[PDB]
Amino acid sequence: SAKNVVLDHDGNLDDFVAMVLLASNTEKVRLIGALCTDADCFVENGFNVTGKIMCLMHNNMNLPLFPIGKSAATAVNPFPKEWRCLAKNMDDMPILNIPENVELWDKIKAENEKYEGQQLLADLVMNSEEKVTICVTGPLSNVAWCIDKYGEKFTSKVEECVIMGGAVDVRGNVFLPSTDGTAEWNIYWDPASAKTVFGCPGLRRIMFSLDSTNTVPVRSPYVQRFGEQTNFLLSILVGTMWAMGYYAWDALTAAYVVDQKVANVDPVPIDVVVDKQPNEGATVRTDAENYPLTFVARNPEAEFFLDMLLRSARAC
Amino acid sequence: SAKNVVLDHDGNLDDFVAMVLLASNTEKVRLIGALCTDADCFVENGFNVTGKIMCLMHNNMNLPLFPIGKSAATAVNPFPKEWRCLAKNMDDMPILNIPENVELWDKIKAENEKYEGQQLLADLVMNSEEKVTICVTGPLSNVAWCIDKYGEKFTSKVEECVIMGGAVDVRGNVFLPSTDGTAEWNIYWDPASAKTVFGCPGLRRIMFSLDSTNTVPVRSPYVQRFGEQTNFLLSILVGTMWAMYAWDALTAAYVVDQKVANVDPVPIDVVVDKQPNEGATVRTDAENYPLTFVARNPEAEFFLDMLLRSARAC
Ligand SMILES: O=c1[nH]cnc2c([C@@H]3N[C@H](CO)[C@@H](O)[C@H]3O)c[nH]c12
Ligand SMILES: O=c1[nH]cnc2c([C@@H]3N[C@H](CO)[C@@H](O)[C@H]3O)c[nH]c12
Ligand SMILES: [Ca+2]
Ligand SMILES: [Ca+2]
Repeated sequence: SAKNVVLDHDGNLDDFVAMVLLASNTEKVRLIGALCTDADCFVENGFNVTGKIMCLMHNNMNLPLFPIGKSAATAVNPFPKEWRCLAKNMDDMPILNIPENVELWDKIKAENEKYEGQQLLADLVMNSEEKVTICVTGPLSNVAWCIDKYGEKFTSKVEECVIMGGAVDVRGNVFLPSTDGTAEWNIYWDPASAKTVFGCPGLRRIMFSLDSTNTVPVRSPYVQRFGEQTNFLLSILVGTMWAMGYYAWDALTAAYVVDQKVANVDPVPIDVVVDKQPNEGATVRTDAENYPLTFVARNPEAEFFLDMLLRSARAC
Repeated sequence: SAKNVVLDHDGNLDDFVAMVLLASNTEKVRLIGALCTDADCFVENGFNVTGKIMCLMHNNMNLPLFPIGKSAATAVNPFPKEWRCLAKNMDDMPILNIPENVELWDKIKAENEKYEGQQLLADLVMNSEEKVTICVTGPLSNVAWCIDKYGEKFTSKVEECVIMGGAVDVRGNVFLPSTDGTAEWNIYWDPASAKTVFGCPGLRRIMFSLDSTNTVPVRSPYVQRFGEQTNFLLSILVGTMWAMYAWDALTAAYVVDQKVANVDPVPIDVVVDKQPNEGATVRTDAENYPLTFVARNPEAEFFLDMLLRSARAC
């Protein structure tokens, strides 16, 4: 009884760990598509790594193929050049370049190159028989576009939108000379889109803000445990990615989609600062009457998540 | 018969690929030891990666263990912190943390933690029955130290010093506000030590300067070829390191097989003052100045195939 999930990511290392988490848990998740945004990555690399990962999994665990599209979304405020992916680095990793897998990817690559990521998101949600859960690990530009373009026809088909983004009762992570450090990168990348998303009535939202993700730092000892599973392709993959502060922001978010025990949620009316102020991009509690609620993750089960990841990485 | 070789490195990615090359070619190289310098890495991480690589190999093919020492050499001009952390990353790679191998490392770690890199180098060379080839892939502080402390007693025991460093007819790679870009990093890190080494009489030196290493850039299509060999631990290791020029690897390849390149005798001096061209390796006309055999036109394809083949040792 797996639910349909679409992954809307921006190709960084944790976006790919999130992908593995979602794809590996076939009992709970049926991954029907993914789109990559040119934010915290260079979209072509992110697109290719997504396909290489999908093909490796298809040939080793019977994971069904799914469409992958590149989003045309553009930044309001660009991610730092440095961080913009080791996705280029991941594209040359040996584990993602096994002939049988690379050959299959090259066979279906052309048709996926044809999709427009944003439309792909809209179509997968609207045309699916059952409702779709959207896992957003990059900026909210794509979900916002779908809301602006299809409205209720889109939102009514969304089971829930599980979002990695924001900072509610803690500091953010955007520290530039012109910012005060209260905003988080995914929101800051496109504040207006984030606002559209958080204020959309009739869209159920689960939000993994830094309040919860801060409890899961990526530490060496834990990362080295993937060394106990080198006979599993997914452990070489996940371990290598994490081997390269840093938190499992996107991974925690995806873990929740797999099993809601990862964390409890509490309703909070969320607005986003779009003006060019030092706190531009901040997700704040609004007093507006009848403002829609967003379910913010709290007290995530850290141990549970970490063990879930290590276990999922033994899928194949 | 294999020749005795000691790897004197500073823990960056190519340092480790060089180590794999030397270690995998048991027919040509008998790797009797290694030392790690806190230069292009943080020594502790460099130390641990060296050990993990050695134990990974020892547990999967015939390769005797050898002593690994931490050098106490300190920089004159440090590498940008950015590159130094790469050893930390490799230290957490899954292929280097397989339990049986880590346990082996944990088991022999005590014996190795007590060595002083510079002294271990002096000892391995001088106590060897045959002469020893030194493969230097980091700064020349350690060889200089041995020369400074033992002179002829040390050099007379060196078959040859194969060095990755300098730039002769091409531009360097040290681009900083205070420099003019004619210098190469390994030399720049410690110019004085380099001067002692390159001006040392009775020391045969083979030098892989940027002039030759520039002709072997690390390319994606080639790096992806390791994906054809995932059944080999060494291919997972090498491909992973190059995915995230082959300076040091070319230098070690030469040690395995000198067919990697022809060499030309050039009298090489080093600029030591704190000027913009500090650390540059410059040709000198001084009478009776010692010669250094500078590598030229390295066999690129031969080198790329040797590495691919070597990565299939296990
Ligand atoms: O230092 C960093 N390197 C790479 N990505 C991120 C991010 C990205 N932004 C989100 C967390 O702020 C999350 O989706 C992650 O992929 C924040 N900081 C870094
Ligand atoms: O951009 C870089 N990343 C990592 N290492 C180096 C080096 C180091 N210095 C030597 C080549 O200049 C070589 O031993 C290598 O380990 C130069 N540039 C870089
Ligand atoms: Ca992300
Ligand atoms: Ca080096």
